[PDB]
Amino acid sequence: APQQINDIVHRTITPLIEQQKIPGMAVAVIYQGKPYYFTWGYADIAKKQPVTQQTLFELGSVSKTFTGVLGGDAIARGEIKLSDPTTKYWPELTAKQWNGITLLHLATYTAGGLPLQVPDEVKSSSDLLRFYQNWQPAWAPGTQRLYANSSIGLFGALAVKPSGLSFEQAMQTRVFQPLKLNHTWINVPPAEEKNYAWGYREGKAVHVSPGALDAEAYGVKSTIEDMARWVQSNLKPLDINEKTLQQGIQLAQSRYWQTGDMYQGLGWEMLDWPVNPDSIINGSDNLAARPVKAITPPTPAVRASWVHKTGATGGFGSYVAFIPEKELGIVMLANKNYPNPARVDAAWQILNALQ
Ligand SMILES: O=C(O)c1sccc1S(=O)(=O)Nc1ccc(Cl)cc1
Repeated sequence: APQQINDIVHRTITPLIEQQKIPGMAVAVIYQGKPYYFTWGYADIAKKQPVTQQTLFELGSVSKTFTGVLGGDAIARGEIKLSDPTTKYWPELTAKQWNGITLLHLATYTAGGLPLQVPDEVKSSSDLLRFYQNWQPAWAPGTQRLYANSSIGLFGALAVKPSGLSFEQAMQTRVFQPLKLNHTWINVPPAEEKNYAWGYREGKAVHVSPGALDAEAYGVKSTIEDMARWVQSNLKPLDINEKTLQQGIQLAQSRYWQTGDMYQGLGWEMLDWPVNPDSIINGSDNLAARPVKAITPPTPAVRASWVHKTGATGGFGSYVAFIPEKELGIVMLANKNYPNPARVDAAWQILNALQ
């Protein structure tokens, strides 16, 4: 527990929790490949349960990094190809607007305007089919990026079809188990309920509600220890023994499209390191439609990158960022959804000091 790490973390996070009124928080800093943990406050205010290294937090969109990597693993296994048309894995999707929309477009939010959220009205398989069949794109595929759960959520669901495994089974067997993420879940089991923190929205305790493609877009819950391990795995994929998983991690950090100074990966988003903090901080502020330049062909994962992902739910706020070249990373999990810029700012202050 180097004093430098202790000091920068505490000096940065304490003020943050005070200003944002965060009930509880966990932070992990990966320095030279090793993890250091920090916790504050409560996982359950009413029951006075403190946040610990075993507390589970809802990751929200950070879940998309798991989906991107699982998809990458499927490509490495030769089960799917990002160049495959969406209809190859969903024959029922016969509507003409789908011609030319590939799994790559789904995975990177470039299908042409798929909506941010799948309608809360969608509550069945036929309902989901109708939703996608009736969706009218605003742009041709591969021209504009519009962040969307309905886009990467569908990618995740189709990517696992060849395996015959459910999305949860595939995630558990192909990603969580190999990486020893034994306290990371799509559905929190009863055995872990005691560790599942409550999220707080306007002072009320809340957990994420069920929704279509929730598993694929925002369904993961994890501990600060497992997320530290997730960061280490993504920082140094060559240390991973499962060949297709190592390759899937590499594919998820490849640069497929560029918008401004950001590059879109599978789930992960990247910028060249060194980065202009104002670029990532103001850049993380909440989702617009932005034209994209295709990187043809995609650039394999660049070590000198600031790789990150912000995530939230009604009652949680999370952020992950790492720099492969420096063997440095950070994970910030909180049970209150606070402004993205504040998370990025604190994360940059910490990593910049340690770099
Ligand atoms: O996680 C995020 O940051 C964002 S941003 C826009 C959508 C998302 S998400 O769908 O993945 N996460 C999310 C956020 C709020 C609620 Cl109530 C439920 C899920």
